[PDB]
Amino acid sequence: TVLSFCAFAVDAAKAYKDYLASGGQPITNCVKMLCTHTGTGQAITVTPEANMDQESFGGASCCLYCRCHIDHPNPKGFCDLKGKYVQIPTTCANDPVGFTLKNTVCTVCGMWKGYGCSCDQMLQ
Amino acid sequence: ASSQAWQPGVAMPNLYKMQRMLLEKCDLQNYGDSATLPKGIMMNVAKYTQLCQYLNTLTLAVPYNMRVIHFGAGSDKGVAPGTAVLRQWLPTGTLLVDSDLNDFVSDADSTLIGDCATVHTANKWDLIISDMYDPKTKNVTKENDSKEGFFTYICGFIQQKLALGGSVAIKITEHSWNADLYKLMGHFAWWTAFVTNVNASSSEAFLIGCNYLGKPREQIDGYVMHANYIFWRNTNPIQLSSYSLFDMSKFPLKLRGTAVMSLKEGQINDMILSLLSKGRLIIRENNRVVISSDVLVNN
RNA sequence: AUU
Ligand SMILES: Nc1ncnc2c1ncn2[C@@H]1O[C@H](CSCC[C@H](N)C(=O)O)[C@@H](O)[C@H]1O
Ligand SMILES: [Cl-]
Ligand SMILES: [Cl-]
Ligand SMILES: [Cl-]
Ligand SMILES: [Cl-]
Ligand SMILES: [Zn+2]
Ligand SMILES: [Zn+2]
Repeated sequence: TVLSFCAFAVDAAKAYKDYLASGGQPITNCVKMLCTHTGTGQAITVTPEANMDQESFGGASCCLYCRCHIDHPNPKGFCDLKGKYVQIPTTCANDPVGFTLKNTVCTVCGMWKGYGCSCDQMLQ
Repeated sequence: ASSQAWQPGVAMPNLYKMQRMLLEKCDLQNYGDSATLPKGIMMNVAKYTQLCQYLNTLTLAVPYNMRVIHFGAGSDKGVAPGTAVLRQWLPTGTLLVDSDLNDFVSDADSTLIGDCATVHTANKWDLIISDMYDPKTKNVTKENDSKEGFFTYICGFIQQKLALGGSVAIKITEHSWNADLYKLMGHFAWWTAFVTNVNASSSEAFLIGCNYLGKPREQIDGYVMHANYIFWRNTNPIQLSSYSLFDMSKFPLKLRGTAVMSLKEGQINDMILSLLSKGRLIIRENNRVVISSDVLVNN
């Protein structure tokens, strides 16, 4: 009867959006890496892949679930950020945690949807 | 030298290791000055980047499926900036374990929380990094004596768990040091004390042991060697510099595919020691890596 | 030591 426990789902992702909507201070101390900024620009990579419009951060430090020490909702409870590097557009690098929560990666090109993915797009 | 500012840091010149200096107070002309760090870069991302840039110039053994353990990886902010740099530096697939007395979240493959003395493993390691510092070291109560605490654990861990050919980088300061650790530097083909340019205003240095031989090639008196280290820091002023942080194109550790082989202390002849000394061989088994942290149970 |  673990449904009574799950039925009461503690939505931390939605709670963070409300906290920011209430003028809350974004989570700090996301670990920004030094890199060439000549990378592929993909969202989540084994090594920093920031291009000139992005900052690369240690993944675990940008994961709400890792930082708040709460279960991951991802399949089998695995983290998609821990042990990897997340590229965040420079315009949103002030809140990497909120960016990874509000955005999703394209399974085809590996780019963020709305910030690099051009799959939904002539003269050769 | 004006040339020091263009490097990631400064290694202690060999002539200092051969002196017999008296221990004195460490007095840096720029003590406590802040480095000008690139925008949004934490002190320890800058510091570990310079340590890794310097380790790139040494004969580190780099086998496929390398094993690295990082002690003192946690910070007062609950994240592990040093571990993130090590993971960026090390070859993809390197097994990286980190540990700290206090809770933190990291990019390591496994993290152990608790005193390093509670950490166990029957496996050998290729590289040991320690950034441990005991907060009580800031309360100078008994002169500048050799310290115990985690240093006794790291000396035992190096002698029991470091693969022959393996290397170490152990953080020391004017007051955070151990005589047995300096003596153990004589068990490597080569060693030095390295100061990062972003922390030139600190007595901090990394004692780097390159290519573990498992036997003393040079007898070192630890009390005298720490005095020689402080004499170097007192007479060679190092200016703060963040210059090396701006060129990252050659940062990742080169994949050498260093040979790994299993040998008994009876087969370690002079030809094998010659390969170990050149960074061309790692001696250990390739069994699965198993680690544990002892938990004290109280009623 | 965690500028
Ligand atoms: N006996 C011990 N066992 C394990 N960790 C210890 C220890 N004594 C001190 N430490 C740890 O040593 C660290 C020194 S500061 C380390 C900063 C870290 N390298 C970074 O990247 O920011 C502290 O986190 C402290 O908890
Ligand atoms: Cl200052
Ligand atoms: Cl643990
Ligand atoms: Cl002590
Ligand atoms: Cl073998
Ligand atoms: Zn996570
Ligand atoms: Zn796409």
